[PDB]
Amino acid sequence: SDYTRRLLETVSVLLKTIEIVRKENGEVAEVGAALDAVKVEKEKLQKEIMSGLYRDMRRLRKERDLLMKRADKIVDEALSLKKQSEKLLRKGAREKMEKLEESVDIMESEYNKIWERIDEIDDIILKKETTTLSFGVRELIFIERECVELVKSFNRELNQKSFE
Amino acid sequence: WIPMSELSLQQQFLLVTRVVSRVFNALRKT
Amino acid sequence: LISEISSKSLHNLLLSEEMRSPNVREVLYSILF
Repeated sequence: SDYTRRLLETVSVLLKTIEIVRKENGEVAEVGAALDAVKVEKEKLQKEIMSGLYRDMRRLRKERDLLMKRADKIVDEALSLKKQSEKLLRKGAREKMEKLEESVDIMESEYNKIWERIDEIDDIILKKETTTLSFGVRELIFIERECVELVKSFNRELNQKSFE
Repeated sequence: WIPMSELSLQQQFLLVTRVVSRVFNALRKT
Repeated sequence: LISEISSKSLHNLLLSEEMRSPNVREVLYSILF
């Protein structure tokens, strides 16, 4: 939101440039410098936007990576305990089989909540993609096109002025 | 997205010229 | 794919102002060929 406000301040300075080059016949390269300043500030702010976006998707993808790695660890534990149960069934220790199947039940319950957090991460990164791209960069592109169309209109106006 | 198989000749021109303009802007800092 | 989404958000298609069918596009592409 403040990105749009600061670019609005920049294009208000650009309106001041338009005013001064309209009043005392200012240089058109001053308007060019103003539009290029709006251009480079929009560019660096969009770089800041992708920097923050890449920072938090790196954070959340690293958390998702940690959690699927932990899910791999838990299913590895499940496989290990299943092999222990299979080898123990050939011996006859029923008192430990109950503990082992309880250990399988608890890891399955944990794995379910692991998948829940996976699903929570995925929709959150999707929303982070949607909202920021739908508002910030779009508004900056819109105000860039408005400022360049205003500059083009004034430059063609001065073209008419100089040809008369 | 609105995939690539829905645009027109001038819209495909704007797509390809945006691609080559990104390549240009990447190459003009050398 | 760093600037591909920026290219997606950049492109100005908001005004259509065209006013057919995909097989028509097929024969147009073949005719252009």
